[PDB]
Amino acid sequence: MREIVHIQAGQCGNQIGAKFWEVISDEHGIDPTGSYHGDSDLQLERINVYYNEAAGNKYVPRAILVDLEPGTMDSVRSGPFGQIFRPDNFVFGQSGAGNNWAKGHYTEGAELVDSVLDVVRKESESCDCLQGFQLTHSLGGGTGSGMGTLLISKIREEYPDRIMNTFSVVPSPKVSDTVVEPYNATLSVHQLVENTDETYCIDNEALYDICFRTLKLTTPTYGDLNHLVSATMSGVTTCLRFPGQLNADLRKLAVNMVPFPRLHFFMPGFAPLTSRGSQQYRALTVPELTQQMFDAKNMMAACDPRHGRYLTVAAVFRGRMSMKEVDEQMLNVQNKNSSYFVEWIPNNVKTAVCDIPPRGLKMSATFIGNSTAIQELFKRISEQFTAMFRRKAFLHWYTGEGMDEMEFTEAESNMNDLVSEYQQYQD
Amino acid sequence: NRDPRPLRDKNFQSAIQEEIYDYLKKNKFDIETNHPISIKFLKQPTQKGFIIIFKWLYLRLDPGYGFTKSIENEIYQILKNLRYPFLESINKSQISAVGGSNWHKFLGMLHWMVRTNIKLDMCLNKVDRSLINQNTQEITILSQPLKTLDEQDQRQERYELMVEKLLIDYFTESYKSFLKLEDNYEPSMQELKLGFEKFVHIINTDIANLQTQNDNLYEKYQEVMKISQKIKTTREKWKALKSDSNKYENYVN
Amino acid sequence: MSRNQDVFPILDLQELVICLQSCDFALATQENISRPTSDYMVTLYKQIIENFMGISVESLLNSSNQETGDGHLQEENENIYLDTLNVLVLNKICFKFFENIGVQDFNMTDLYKPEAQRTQRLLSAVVNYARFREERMFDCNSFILQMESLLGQLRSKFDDYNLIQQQLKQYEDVDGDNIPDEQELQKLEEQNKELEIQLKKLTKIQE
Amino acid sequence: MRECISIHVGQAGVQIGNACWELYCLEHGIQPDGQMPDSFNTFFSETGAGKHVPRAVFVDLEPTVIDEVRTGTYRQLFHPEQLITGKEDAANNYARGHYTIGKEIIDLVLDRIRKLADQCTGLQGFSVFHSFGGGTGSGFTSLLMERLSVDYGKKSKLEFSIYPAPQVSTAVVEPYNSILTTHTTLEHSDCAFMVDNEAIYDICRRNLDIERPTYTNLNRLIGQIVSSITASLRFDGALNVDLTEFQTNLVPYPRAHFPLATYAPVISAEKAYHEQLSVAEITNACFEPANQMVKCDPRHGKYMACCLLYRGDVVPKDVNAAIATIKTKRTIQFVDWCPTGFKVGINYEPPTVVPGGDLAKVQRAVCMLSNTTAIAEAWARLDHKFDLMYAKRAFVHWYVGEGMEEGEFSEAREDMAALEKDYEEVGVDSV
Amino acid sequence: RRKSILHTIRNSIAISLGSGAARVVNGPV
Ligand SMILES: CC(=O)O[C@H]1C(=O)[C@@]2(C)[C@H]([C@H](OC(=O)c3ccccc3)[C@]3(O)C[C@H](OC(=O)[C@H](O)[C@@H](NC(=O)c4ccccc4)c4ccccc4)C(C)=C1C3(C)C)[C@]1(OC(C)=O)CO[C@@H]1C[C@@H]2O
Ligand SMILES: Nc1nc2c(ncn2[C@@H]2O[C@H](COP(=O)(O)OP(=O)(O)OP(=O)(O)O)[C@@H](O)[C@H]2O)c(=O)[nH]1
Ligand SMILES: Nc1nc2c(ncn2[C@@H]2O[C@H](COP(=O)(O)OP(=O)(O)O)[C@@H](O)[C@H]2O)c(=O)[nH]1
Ligand SMILES: [Mg+2]
Repeated sequence: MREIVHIQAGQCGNQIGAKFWEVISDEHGIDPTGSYHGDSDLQLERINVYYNEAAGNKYVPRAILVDLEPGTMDSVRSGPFGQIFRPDNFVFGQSGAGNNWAKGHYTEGAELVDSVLDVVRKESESCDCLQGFQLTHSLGGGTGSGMGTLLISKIREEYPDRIMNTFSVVPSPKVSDTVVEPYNATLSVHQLVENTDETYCIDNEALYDICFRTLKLTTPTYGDLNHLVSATMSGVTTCLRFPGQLNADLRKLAVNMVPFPRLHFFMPGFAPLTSRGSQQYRALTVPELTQQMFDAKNMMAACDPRHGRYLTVAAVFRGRMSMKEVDEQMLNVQNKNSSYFVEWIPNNVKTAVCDIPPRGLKMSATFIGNSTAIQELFKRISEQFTAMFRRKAFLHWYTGEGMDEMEFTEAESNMNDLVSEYQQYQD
Repeated sequence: NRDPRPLRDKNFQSAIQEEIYDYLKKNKFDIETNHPISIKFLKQPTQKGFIIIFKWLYLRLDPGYGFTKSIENEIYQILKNLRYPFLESINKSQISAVGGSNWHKFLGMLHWMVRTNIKLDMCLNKVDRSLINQNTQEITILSQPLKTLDEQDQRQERYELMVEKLLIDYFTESYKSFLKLEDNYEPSMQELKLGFEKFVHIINTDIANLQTQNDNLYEKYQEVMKISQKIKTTREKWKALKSDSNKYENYVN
Repeated sequence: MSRNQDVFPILDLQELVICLQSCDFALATQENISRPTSDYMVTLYKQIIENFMGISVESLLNSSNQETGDGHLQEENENIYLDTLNVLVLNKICFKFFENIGVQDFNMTDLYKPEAQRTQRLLSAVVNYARFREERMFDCNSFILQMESLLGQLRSKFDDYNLIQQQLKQYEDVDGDNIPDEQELQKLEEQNKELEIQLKKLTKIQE
Repeated sequence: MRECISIHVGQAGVQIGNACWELYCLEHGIQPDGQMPDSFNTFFSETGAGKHVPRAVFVDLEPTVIDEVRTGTYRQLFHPEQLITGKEDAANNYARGHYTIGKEIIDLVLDRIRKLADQCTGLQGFSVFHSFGGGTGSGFTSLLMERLSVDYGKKSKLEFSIYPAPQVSTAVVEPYNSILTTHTTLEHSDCAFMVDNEAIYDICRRNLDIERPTYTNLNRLIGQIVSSITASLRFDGALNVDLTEFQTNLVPYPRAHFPLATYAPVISAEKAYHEQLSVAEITNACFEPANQMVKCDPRHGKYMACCLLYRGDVVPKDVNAAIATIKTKRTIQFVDWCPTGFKVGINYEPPTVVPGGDLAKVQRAVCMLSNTTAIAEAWARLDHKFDLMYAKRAFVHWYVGEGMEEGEFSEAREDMAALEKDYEEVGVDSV
Repeated sequence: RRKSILHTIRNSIAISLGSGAARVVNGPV
């Protein structure tokens, strides 16, 4: 089969992964004790993708919960679905990273990175045919970005063949909760470019706006944002777990979208999302889902797709729909907005259809778009970084922690080069 | 700044193909890199062929530099550190895909490579030729006469430099002998002794020439003093006789 | 990347620094090698290439450049041409020396993108060569003393020749302003004889 | 004693074959578990207990669709060894299907196909079902066709492919794989009947009066066409044409072996009840340009050869009258060097109706297979969609890194640069 | 620079806390 190892670092990654495991456990009919209780034979036909079996007919997730501080970990341990994990997989430090890329990457992270490399190696040898790794983290933190980049590098030099799929919470300009975000983000992008095959860029501001306008929530806490990100994660790999007319796995999706090795920064999105009030009036139809796909407000990255041409698009549907409908929808979307799609790639959109809809739904859909405009999301960072680095602000921390000075210049240069790469194909 | 070379031209492009192929063939590329080359192959490039050509073409610049994985990044770093001026018009992704339309520039880039190689050889031998000068020309400076203190100082400096060069060569030979787990300074000692004997012979010849010149100058100085005394006496006598003749002519006329 | 086994052992940095300062260098300080940079490393290449065999970089660079730096042709890219030639020939001469001392993995990135490990290995090779050269100089200082004595004797001979020439050039006269010779004396004698004949004829007429 | 072997490469082929085997099992009266409550000898071989096992081989590089076959209503129809699966799909990669992933399953599929061919006494050909647009359907089909042409160079091989549509294609790298599979669908094939998804969508929207066509309807219609082709070996009739005479009738030149398919009457229920089907009108509808299966207009091309398989009770004189009527019509233009362009076979067993299907019971039907130059207009379309990618070497790095050499792209395109002329030089008159 | 190497060596003579060179076979041959 196709088994994916799931890794998450930092408080953000731990919480997002906890919500993801809760979502897909409810999808697969698994109680917190691990005993199956669903009423569908199709839930366990391929449950081994996420759940490893054990005696008593119990299923334990393939999760590698890692952090440098046992706080959020001990929060998730006592949670509603916290017992489901393997207690050996709970790996933890004692001194937090303190929002340092150097501490989470070089010194504090190194003492623990072997204790997670051995665990992930054991998990990968415990499965049949590894498809890839699934990583959840954030680029603005200290343990998140640094430890995620360290693990990314170690896996790539240890598992070059498999695929590297990661979900990164890129920092946003407006919603800021840290004064050293640009440094860590710039340092993390360096490793993400050259050591990952596809990365989904996520901003907290975009999720907040989606909760404000689409869902029309009053006070959207972190639970709602992590719920949305978990829904996107499950939608990406729904093709592996369930049958359908068209089946697209991670390698298929990558070869569809990724045109060049260094252009793998995708904007994710989900549909249909509606507030609980207007959720009885509108009727679900494929053209409406495809229209909601390309709405500039439904994006999960704080950047406007209208500012640059799309490179490629992937659409993963769920339900029972005639495929003429969806294929004509994509043709209409492409030709009506022909200035938003590049000219030297005909048929930018790749479609997949899964037969089993989400529980409590008749129809759903996930959008993954590789577009040039994402370069905007980078220049802003490369401004702030520079706007600090010219004055050598806050450097002494990293430098005394063990980071050479030239590394910051190299990271800024590579960020600029990737911005130029994306802008090059825009015109 | 923009690109002034007409890479988009057609006859120019064919001419570039021509001398690039001639240079590539005359260095036995097909045997040393075991890859056949044709005009058609350079017309339609490929990833492996372009990478191999660039690798061979750069190894002629820095033979001690070794390649590794991540070929595109290595090529970009090489292009940067070669002090290349037109790099702002190139991008990493274009390097990753040589064969596209951007190839209309990329092949010309290789051309400059070849040109440097050509320029390189005009430099290369001359470096040895420089040492060749130190082997011969300075010796000629030691075999020429001296007529001023500056010339003698220059000759002494040249002799000291030659002695230092001989000592450095002997030390290098001894170090090379000692590198291979051995202690055999006998050839180095013999070379140093031969160089010292040659320097001593040159110094003796120069000293003999200087002594002969000094003796000739002293003899000429004595002769010049005698001739100056005689000339002063003759000039005084001639002036007195001319004055007497002028006075007598004035009195008689 | 090229790599070879070295006969000399790996040596740590601090006594390397102090001995490099003691022997001939002054820029080989602790922080200079502790922080690898292009400019300092290439300058160190310069001081060593002027050290061990004692001819300047600029002379060699100009003497390899003049044929392309002059007016053979008007094409504009001559300056970048010559700059690339400069960096490549520096690479190439450094490669000659480093293969002469047992290093066959040295390259151009060593000049312009140095790192601690390879630079310190090169410095260990440098110090072993410097110590062996110092031992050779201590053994062959007799030749240096003989050369110094020969130079002193040559200087004394040159001073004697200059003094002799100055003494020779101390003779001058109205007839013979180019130092006295036989021709000036003969001309003066002929003029005096003619004047004396005229005076004698005048005296005989007036007798 | 005739036999026919059917091969199904994963995504399109497995589903098309599932529809085909539904249709065959209904045709021969067999129950869907294989027990039967002659004609079936071509497709189904019997055992001692009365069970009939089909001569089918199901292949894929991912096991999900086969697992649907392995657990659907036909899990007992197949012998569990012809259901062959891989571990990871080719993932739209031609090199993965052909070079890297395919070669670990190619040995098993050849072994099983040889085992199946051993039981055949007079095997006539291979009915290979695949798709030009994917990774498995291009690469693995190319590798399998190479192996078969090496091992079975005499027997005919028929490919029933799914050519990518001009506009509604569902893959970013589809032109690459479609161009790459041409070298192996050109020389190692006998009669590859092209099919486009867009044309069958249009046919379902117009003739069948349905605007929500899933893949099931297209698979059912393709199964109907292939059953109409193979009906000559299963039932008697006034005129029967086997695969060898079929090729000798259609294909005029070795490289001009890309026929164009059409079926009639593709009609709904109410229209069938109100209409009164006649041989002349179904024959004319076979020539209707919007009824073709490839999005090309036959008016722009000249028909090379045509064969008509009349299923159901039809009298030959009516067929001759319809042929004369078609020849009199000036919209259908043939080529000068082919005076007699119509070859006709008639079978006495009318088409079956699948319960829950969309095609009503018709006492008669007709399948048209026409070799013509109009199909050339299809090729050029992909020759555009290929170029706009290869002009920038867009996705080449995804194939070169899997075992492919970049030049093999251009060479494949070069083959089209020849093949077009093979539909153009012969298009010119003799003088 | 007029600082002659031979003259400087003679003046210095008339290891700087070191040793007279070394030669050891490398283990990782
Ligand atoms: C009767 C019915 O339709 O129930 C729905 C529902 O009413 C609607 C309106 C739901 C509802 O969603 C929301 O209002 C919402 C709230 C916060 C954040 C996002 C959405 C629902 O909450 C969403 C929830 O949907 C699911 O459970 C999905 O399958 C989803 N599951 C979870 O998120 C989940 C989390 C924890 C435990 C169990 C399930 C999912 C989707 C894709 C992949 C995996 C899981 C359910 C049942 C409903 C409500 C409760 C009203 C809608 O959302 C979803 C995600 O389907 C809003 O528009 C859709 C359409 C649905 O019809
Ligand atoms: N007519 C028809 N075509 C189908 C059907 N299923 C898939 N296809 C075709 O398959 C094409 C997409 O190819 P893929 O999804 O990559 O499947 P594949 O060709 O086997 O390649 P892989 O996914 O690597 O196995 C589409 O363009 C469809 O035309 C079907 O049921 N009927
Ligand atoms: N999307 C999302 N973002 C979060 C969540 N929690 C924290 N963040 C953001 O992630 C950034 C990094 O914070 P943190 O997780 O403490 O960094 P770490 O120490 O490296 O793990 C902060 O700026 C937060 O705004 C969460 O639950 N969801
Ligand atoms: Mg497939």
